[PDB]
Amino acid sequence: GIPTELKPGTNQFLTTDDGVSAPILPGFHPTPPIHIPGEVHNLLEICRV
Amino acid sequence: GIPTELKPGTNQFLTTDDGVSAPILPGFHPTPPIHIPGEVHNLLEICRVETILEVNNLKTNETTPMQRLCFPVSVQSKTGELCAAFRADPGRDGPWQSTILGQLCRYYTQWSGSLEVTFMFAGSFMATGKMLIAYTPPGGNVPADRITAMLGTHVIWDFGLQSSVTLVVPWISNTHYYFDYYTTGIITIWYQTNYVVPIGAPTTAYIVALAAAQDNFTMKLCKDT
Amino acid sequence: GIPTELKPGTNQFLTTDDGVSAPILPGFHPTPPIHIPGEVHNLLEICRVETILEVNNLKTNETTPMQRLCFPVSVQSKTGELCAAFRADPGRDGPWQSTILGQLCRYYTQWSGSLEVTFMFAGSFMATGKMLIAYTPPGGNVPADRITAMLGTHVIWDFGLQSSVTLVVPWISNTHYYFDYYTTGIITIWYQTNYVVPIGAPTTAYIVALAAAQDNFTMKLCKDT
Amino acid sequence: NLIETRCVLNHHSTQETAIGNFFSRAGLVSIITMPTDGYVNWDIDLMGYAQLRRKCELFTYMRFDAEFTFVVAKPNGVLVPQLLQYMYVPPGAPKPTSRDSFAWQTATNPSVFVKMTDPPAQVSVPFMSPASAYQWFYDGYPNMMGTFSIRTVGTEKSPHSITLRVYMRIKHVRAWIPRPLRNQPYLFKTNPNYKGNDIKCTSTSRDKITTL
Amino acid sequence: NLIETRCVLNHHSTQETAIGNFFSRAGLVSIITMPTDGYVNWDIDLMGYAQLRRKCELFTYMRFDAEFTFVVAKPNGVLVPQLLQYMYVPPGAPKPTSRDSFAWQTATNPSVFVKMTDPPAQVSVPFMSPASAYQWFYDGYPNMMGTFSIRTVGTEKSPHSITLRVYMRIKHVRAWIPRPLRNQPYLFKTNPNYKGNDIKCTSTSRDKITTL
Amino acid sequence: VAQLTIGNSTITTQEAANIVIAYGEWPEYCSVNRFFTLDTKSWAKDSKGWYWKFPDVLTEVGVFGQNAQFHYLYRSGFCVHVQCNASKFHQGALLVAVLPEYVLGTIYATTQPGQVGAVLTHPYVLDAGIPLSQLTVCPHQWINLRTNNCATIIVPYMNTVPFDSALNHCNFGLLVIPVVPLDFNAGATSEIPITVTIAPMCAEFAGLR
Repeated sequence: GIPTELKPGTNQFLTTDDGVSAPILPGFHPTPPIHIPGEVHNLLEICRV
Repeated sequence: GIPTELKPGTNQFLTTDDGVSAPILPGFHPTPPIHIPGEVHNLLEICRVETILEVNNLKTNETTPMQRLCFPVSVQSKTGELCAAFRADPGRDGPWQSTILGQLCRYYTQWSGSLEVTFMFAGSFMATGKMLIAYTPPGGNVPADRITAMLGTHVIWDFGLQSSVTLVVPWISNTHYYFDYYTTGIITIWYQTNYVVPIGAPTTAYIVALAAAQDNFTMKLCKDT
Repeated sequence: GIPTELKPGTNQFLTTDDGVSAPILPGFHPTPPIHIPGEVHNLLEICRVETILEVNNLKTNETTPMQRLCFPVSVQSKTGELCAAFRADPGRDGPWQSTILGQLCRYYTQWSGSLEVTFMFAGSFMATGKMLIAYTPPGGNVPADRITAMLGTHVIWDFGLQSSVTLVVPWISNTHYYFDYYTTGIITIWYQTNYVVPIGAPTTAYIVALAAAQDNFTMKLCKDT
Repeated sequence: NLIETRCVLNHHSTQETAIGNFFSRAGLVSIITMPTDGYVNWDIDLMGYAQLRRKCELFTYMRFDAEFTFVVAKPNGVLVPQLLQYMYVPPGAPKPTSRDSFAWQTATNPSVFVKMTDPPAQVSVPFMSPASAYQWFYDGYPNMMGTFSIRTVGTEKSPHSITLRVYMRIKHVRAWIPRPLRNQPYLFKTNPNYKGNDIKCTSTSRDKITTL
Repeated sequence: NLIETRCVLNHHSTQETAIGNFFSRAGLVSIITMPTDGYVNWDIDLMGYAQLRRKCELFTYMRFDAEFTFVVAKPNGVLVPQLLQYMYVPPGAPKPTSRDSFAWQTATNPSVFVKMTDPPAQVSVPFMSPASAYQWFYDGYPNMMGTFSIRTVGTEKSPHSITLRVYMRIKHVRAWIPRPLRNQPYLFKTNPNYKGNDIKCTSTSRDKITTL
Repeated sequence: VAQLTIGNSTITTQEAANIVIAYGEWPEYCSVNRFFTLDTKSWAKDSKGWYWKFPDVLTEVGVFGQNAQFHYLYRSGFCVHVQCNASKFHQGALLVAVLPEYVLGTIYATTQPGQVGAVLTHPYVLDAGIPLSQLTVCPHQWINLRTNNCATIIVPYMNTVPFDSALNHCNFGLLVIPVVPLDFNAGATSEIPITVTIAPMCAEFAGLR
């Protein structure tokens, strides 16, 4: 019985909202990554060639 | 008056949601458990027992299905000739459907690991001879005769000394999609020598094939059959 | 703006939900309690008192219902013969409905534990004799005569010395579903000797039967009757 | 019907027969219909139904809170956008006499304003006696908990039929002085009068005392 | 269909074959229609569908809780403002015999009151056996979990057709004593009877023992 | 070759450390302990299989038979010993396995066969709809007439309740099935005998007579 209110902005879909949603497969363990050479962490590493 | 918002995804029923719901009987105290022997904590403990392969799955054995569990060796067959041949496919149709490993692989999508196939001679004590249990790696071709099957991976099982032999398949793999990406080998049984038998002992004997998984066999992505 | 979701199960009224709701009068201070003697914290404290069994529940006692609480012993009945017989069924119909144990078992589904049945002779002081209080375990058959009832579990209650005896039923059990899975015994009262009485004292006497539960009696799964 | 099989051997927990768990769940106490005066008065009674009257009369003194729930709909399922008011009249306060009485806007009678398309309203009522416990049995000569008054909000009549049912849970129960359980059919809601012409025996009968 | 390519080389986690993850998801167990008596009784059965009967009969003893979900709508999608009641009758309690029976207001049968325009109701049922585990195979001579009774709330019939489907998840699973998997078609829901006139071989056939 | 003696019953069995304990558990507690030797079954060329139900096999035999008929509750483990007597010129293979709650199916006297035991009509489906090929997930043991003539399984108590009645519920079934059929030449002994020996371990009774 915690008293809560709903502000303006409920039930809206903002396309740049960075939230955590429900996984479709909770029991699924994906393939662990291996070392592939040539990883790009930033697009400015391609601008400097 | 705590200010909250409702994100996209409210009032939806996801069938694999792992939540905590309201008990229908809060005052009910269920029966406490006792110790029952034989608890299964993982399905891979059932995949690591030997079960009988149906290598003799011919079309003429469908009326007398008890003959599908044993394939014969005999005295009139010459030396150097083929006795049996089957590929090591647990998920696919064929001889591996009669095993408990080939039925639990129908509940999953991908699997990879090693197997072991156990043979067992069930002839008379006075009989003797030799067989060649050859194994072809995946991608290779089936051997045409005994001399090319010897150059691969093989054991020489003489049943005058040992009543049972074990051949280990090193690796199998599947990724099911219809089609499957399937790397499997071929096991062949060759007559090294003929079947030697004295007077009074029977001239035809039988072999039973058993199959199981190893400790490094796993599977993933549960699927309904 | 705390991001929350609504799971399945909102806006539902579960009648056994144990929640905290809004008080209708927040400024009201209720009357503080005082010490009243005789507080009941558990319903099993009412099951552990002796209450009168209606063993004499005949069809002719329905107009004079005060006779259902006492069953007679007499002087013209021979020795070795049966006086009364009833099965130890608290939840079922019959003599145990008049007890407070047999009425609180109608509010539950399953129960298990031990009972104790107390008898009480209400004849004249100058009379004497013997009775045999036999108990048959569940699954057994009712005794045909006194000599086979002696070989089971029995006490020899002579009322020239003790005015009261206590027989303990070791275990009863019920799982109600209609039908019930019910393991109950049978109590029988046998004339060991005849009824000995001098001149001036009355020839007919009466016994009252009392019944209660033990300290290990429990019940579960509350149910409406 | 009697089966010899399946004896259980382990004892159960004693918490199934606690005095809180004996009254722990919520049951229906009233069904209130308001077809197309405009208001209904329902003063709170526990002895209205034959069930829970026999269960509360096992004891002499009881002390508890309450929690009411108002499941409201049309006479067949339907739900329309209608605003409703549930006013709780405490003991010692006057009741409304008509649909537009002045007691409906009395500030000291707390009201609940819900819609029919909502989840049902929930209201907790405390221990309202001037004594220290309620008593179902009073031997002398002269247990009120209040009244619930229900109407549709407006100055003109609504074109809808209202049918609500009230569910009540009993919380923080304490009981005193146990008592024999009623084995005769009830006659009135106030006094323990029984029909003295025919008396029902507590047990059903059998032919002979030896025929088990 | 067989492709030689794409061998995977890393082993997977063993948590995909745990006994909880083998039964972890919720599947449909019943589809209940109520067209325009007025009530339906559905006693809880796991062996109703051929799937999950073959999956629960891999073991001999199982012990679990349950979680039911009631997705309710019209026969084609639609949702109307209708109030519904889902009463759970425990083992050993009487079932309703008609639409206005007295068992519908029995306090010890817990009910859920939802609207059809709501999210679906969710209810957790504990382990309800007097033994320590359920057993699908009993060799002797004489597994009940309860009954769900579903009706529309009201005193008169509603002008709507109700079609609901029940989804059930299985929680806190423990299993004992594995068993061979059924390779013959089922005949009845109670006994493991098979058709002895024709026996299906476990494997499909080939021409010769050498023709791989 | 040893000579076991329990009670007033003596069997001569070779000392062999290849017993199998069912699920790795020994029968323990929560004059009936001796060697009961059943009637002997004849294995022929066209035999299909046999089964015995426990503890229905010992309900009318000995002091174990009268303790079951009088007491109400019952709990025990078992020690089953199946052995064969054949020459070095016979051949065949048996599969001896136990199966808890072995419920048969129609295509009673068949369900409770007693001390003699019954025969399997369709041994490919175990007369229950489950294949013979996966019977080895149960506690099993192979009798191969080439190598060994003996099989012994130690079975503990397996039930959902600690005590049960002995006259209706049958805890498990012992299955002996000729996977490879018997063969010989003409002039040898046409029927080979199979002997079952049962010994109760840690038997308890709790109900009065």
